[PDB]
Amino acid sequence: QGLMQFTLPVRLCKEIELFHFDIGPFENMWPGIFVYMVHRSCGTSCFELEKLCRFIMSVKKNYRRVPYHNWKHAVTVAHCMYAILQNNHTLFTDLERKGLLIACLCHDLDHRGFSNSYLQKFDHPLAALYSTSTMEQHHFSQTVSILQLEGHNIFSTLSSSEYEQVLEIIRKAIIATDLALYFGNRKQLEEMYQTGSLNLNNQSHRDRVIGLMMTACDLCSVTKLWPVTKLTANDIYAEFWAEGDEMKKLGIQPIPMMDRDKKDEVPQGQLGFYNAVAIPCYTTLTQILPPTEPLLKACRDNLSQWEKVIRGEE
Ligand SMILES: c1ccc2c(Cn3nnc4c(N5CCCCC5)ncnc43)cccc2c1
Ligand SMILES: [Mg+2]
Ligand SMILES: [Zn+2]
Repeated sequence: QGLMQFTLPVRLCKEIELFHFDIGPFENMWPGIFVYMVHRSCGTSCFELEKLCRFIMSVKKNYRRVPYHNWKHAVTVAHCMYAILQNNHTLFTDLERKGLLIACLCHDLDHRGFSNSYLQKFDHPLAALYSTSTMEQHHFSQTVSILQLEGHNIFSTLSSSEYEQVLEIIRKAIIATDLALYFGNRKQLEEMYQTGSLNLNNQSHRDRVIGLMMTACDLCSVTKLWPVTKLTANDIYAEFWAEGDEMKKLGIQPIPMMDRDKKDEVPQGQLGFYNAVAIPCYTTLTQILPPTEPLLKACRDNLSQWEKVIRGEE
């Protein structure tokens, strides 16, 4: 029917509302977690259940078994968007609620565990098709593909216009997950906020703010309980070191972040990353959207955990 509420066990029903929720090690629970979130974030109405499930499963099929950029990441990034949307209920459009959780689930579709840099140095065909934001244009493209499979059009109820608006929100959202673009995006959002020019009625300004949300969900492994934060950092380094290995195979010394012989330098690299990227992201995000403050506090706690690791205090 449409009298078919999804529900979660008590500890999950309560903790899922919190920014620092971990979706856990039971792969088979993640789909239902996503639907739960769509239904609460959007409504039981916004998507035909049978179509949703078929889409979610095809998206899952199209994530690979890489250590980090995998289906678990997909659903983790959707959950942080869910927490932001639920703490800023009245700021977002009907179309924005629909399209943003879907953008997040799709945002790393068919990722191979290599940076856009590697694609470019290897001379991968995707580098020729898409010169900038290489994987990000691929992920958008794979999303549109899965939307076009029979029985997969979860947007079928929208008007011709709604449809192009929602697919334009997803495309920008997914493009924004390219961290090379984050720096300029946040610097402009910072000056807009501080000269008071920021105006959520300017589509151009919304666009930037959704981009920043996108970066903030994407990095949300820096906002978890220390033991999640630490064990997730291992997964991302396993991709970085394999890429370092492949750079070496093309005859290129990798940066030390990616050199698995320079493992000692992880803790100081996380510091640099928290200082250069994460802290500034969640800072500007908290200024624009005050109820997202717990992501900043959690990030700062984790920074301080990484300083303890350097000081040999663990
Ligand atoms: C720009 C890009 C990377 C930089 C790095 C590399 N670095 N380290 N961690 C990450 C990362 N995750 C988020 C997920 C969990 C752990 C951190 N996502 C992307 N790049 C990362 C170090 C210093 C400055 C940087 C500037
Ligand atoms: Mg990505
Ligand atoms: Zn991602």
